Amino acid sequence: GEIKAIAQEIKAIAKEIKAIAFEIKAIAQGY
Amino acid sequence: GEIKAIAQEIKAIAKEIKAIAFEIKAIAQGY
Amino acid sequence: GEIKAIAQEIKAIAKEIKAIAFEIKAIAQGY
Amino acid sequence: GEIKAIAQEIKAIAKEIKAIAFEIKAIAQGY
Repeated sequence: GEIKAIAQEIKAIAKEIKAIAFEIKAIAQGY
Repeated sequence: GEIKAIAQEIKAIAKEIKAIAFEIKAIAQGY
Repeated sequence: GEIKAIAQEIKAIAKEIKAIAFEIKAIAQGY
Repeated sequence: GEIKAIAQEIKAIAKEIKAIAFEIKAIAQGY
């Protein structure tokens, strides 16, 4: 399941990105 | 799926990130 | 080649995201 | 690859985005 393992990692990174993006959005709005 | 399904979930998240990136960009420009 | 087509779309979106991210970074630094 | 290769290229780009997101976050916080 190599391709699934990589797809899994990608999905995990993508979720981190999305979380960081909302955090940046909040910082930007706050100032 | 399985890997099609995961690919579609990644694609959905990537679309969300892109949307939030555009929002951040507009907020950052406005200020 | 369904899975390749979706992987292709994902990669294209990811590149857009990365471009928008450098743009936001430049706006943030500029102010 | 092919789809493994594309998956690895997506993963690399996602890592770059995440890195730039952290940079943006730090810049935005600092100011």
